[PDB]
Amino acid sequence: DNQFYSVEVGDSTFTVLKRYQNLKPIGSGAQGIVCAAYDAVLDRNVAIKKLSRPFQNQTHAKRAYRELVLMKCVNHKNIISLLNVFTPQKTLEEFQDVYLVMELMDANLCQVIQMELDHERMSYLLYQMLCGIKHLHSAGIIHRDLKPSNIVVKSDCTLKILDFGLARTAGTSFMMTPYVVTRYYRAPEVILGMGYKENVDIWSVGCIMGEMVRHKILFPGRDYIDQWNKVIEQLGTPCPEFMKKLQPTVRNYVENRPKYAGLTFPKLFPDSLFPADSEHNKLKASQARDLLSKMLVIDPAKRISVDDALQHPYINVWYDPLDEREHTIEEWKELIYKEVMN
Ligand SMILES: Cc1cc(NC(=O)c2cccc(-n3cc(NC(=O)Nc4ccc(F)cc4)cn3)c2)ccn1
Repeated sequence: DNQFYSVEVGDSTFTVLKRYQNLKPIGSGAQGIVCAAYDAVLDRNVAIKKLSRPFQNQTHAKRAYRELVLMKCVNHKNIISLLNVFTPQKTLEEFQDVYLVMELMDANLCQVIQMELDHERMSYLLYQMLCGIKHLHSAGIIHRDLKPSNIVVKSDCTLKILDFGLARTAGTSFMMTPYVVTRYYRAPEVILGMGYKENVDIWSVGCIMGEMVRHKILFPGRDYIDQWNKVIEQLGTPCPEFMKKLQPTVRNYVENRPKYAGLTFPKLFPDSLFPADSEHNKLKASQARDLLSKMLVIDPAKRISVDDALQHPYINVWYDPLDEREHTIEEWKELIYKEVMN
């Protein structure tokens, strides 16, 4: 008799619309609390994400509210499209949880990274990541936090970006909850608070590509100290021109780290990491290495744009012809609720 029904999945209760049946947890990855389900109405398999009391703090609130707003005003095949948004709660007073529905994909990008991929597959994932990022950039969306965990793929190698990243005109805080923030794919400008342009997300596409070839996180670490050491340890200390654009403090710290000449890209990503059996693969390896060498550049002023990357011989083959201000818990609960209810 209720339009909704509850089911305990993993550890989390899922009060969902009776149309969604046979709810199996994804776990990895997922991300947050994400389910697989069969939509009776649409006759297709969907993925259901539960946002638990998202208005509980500024961090959770700003992200949920901005992603909901942006999921509506964005339309691309490599960007998250919502099939449904709902709340089981009947009033603004009763409101607790938000449920976002999208099509079911088959894996996240970390899983795909672990696999031995060919140049056909590899350049197709990379073309799509850049297509998505180009679309976000045109909508005035500079991600800054692109990572494989928030990227999903289908068996046919079709890719989608699930989030809209770092809140422009913010202003991040702490988390009283136990969850890891993946910083490994963030651009040096993010690592060193610098001010950015569109190609801040290219660094991210270079870390991912690098990991597809190496099968190891390129610049790991506990924090930006550990991390920055690995960036300069491999690509070498940035040129004096880069230092000039830094804040006086950042500049002082950066200039005072032991200097490194840096490894060359054939030594960073040797021939052994790539298929070599044919001439085709021999050519595709040097083309692959060239793209990386242009994406993994500390100084943004020198690092490759999204448009130039799509016209790179490795990628180009796939070409086919309000309101970041502070609010309260009550203020946020309303902004979010009247966006669910529209
Ligand atoms: C045919 C089929 C496919 C299955 N898929 C999986 O097991 C699987 C594994 C990892 C990731 C995903 N996947 C995850 C999402 N969505 C999200 O992670 N987050 C998200 C969800 C909804 C939103 F509105 C926004 C973000 C999609 N696919 C599915 C399982 C069984 N059969």
